[PDB]
Amino acid sequence: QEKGITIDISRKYYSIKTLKAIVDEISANGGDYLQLHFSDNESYAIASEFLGQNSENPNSAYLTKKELLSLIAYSNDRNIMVIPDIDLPAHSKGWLNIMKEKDSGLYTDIVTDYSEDTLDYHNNAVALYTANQLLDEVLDLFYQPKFAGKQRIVLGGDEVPGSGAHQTDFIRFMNQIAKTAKASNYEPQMWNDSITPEGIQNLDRSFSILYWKQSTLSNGAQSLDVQDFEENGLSVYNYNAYSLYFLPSTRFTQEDITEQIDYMKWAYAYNKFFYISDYYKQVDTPNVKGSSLVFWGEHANDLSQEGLLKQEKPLIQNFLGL
Repeated sequence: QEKGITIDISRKYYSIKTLKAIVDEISANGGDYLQLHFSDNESYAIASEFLGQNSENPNSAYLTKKELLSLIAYSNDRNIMVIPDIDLPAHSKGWLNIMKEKDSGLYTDIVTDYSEDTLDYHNNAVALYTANQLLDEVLDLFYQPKFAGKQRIVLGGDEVPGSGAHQTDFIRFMNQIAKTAKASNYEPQMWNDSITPEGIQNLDRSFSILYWKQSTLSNGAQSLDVQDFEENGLSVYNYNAYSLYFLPSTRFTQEDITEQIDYMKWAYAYNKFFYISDYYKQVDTPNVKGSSLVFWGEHANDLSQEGLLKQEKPLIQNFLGL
């Protein structure tokens, strides 16, 4: 049973010092991985040659290449694998908006008709070609020889518009970017929520699944659960959107953080998943491989770096102990 911490840096800048401090806590407590969620609607938060984010000076928009590589090395030195999390096709407004500036011709050819935040996953060649360039860069940057044959990448797949009604396009798109990952010897991962019973039969079985919340179909019916992923030979990680999602904010006191700990102490188990009918449903299938606490950044706008650590370090310690 692996344990990970997931940090959203797309929504919130963490300095290299803060991130190494977090890695220290992970290390001190026996964690296995740090998932770095760096591409979302608000920003693409690491250096990128493809996107023109080439500054080698620290800044407040993105980690430099040297900072990032340093973070990965620091983690690997403590036997902690770093998992890139780049979100496709949706949650893409950060990098798409860069493409709109950098090459507006190409932008028109890759963006969905009605969602500025979504790449055209509808059988669009130029869109896949563009995404693959960006993925190639990521898979290279995140290369970790100390974990060859164990590397994973999160490719997104959450909250994808049109996916219920165009599931065939969606699954074909995810399978295509999974090939890219697999060609570099990475295991591809995606969130659970946009895969429907119609789509699962066709999803590449190399995928493992980050299970945050059981979906409801358009029509009202309950969608895939962990047992359904089991039946399709798909491994699952518990990312329970109640017990394992936390949003740091200056609106919290330390006593509020203790109540969060107290809550997580009874709500969290590695195999208690967020089902429609039961928020902390214990599932005992053999395809559960671990769990992650996730720190989303939407509410962290003017938290100081110290304040980030004040909230996060206690929650990391507790989670990695339970």
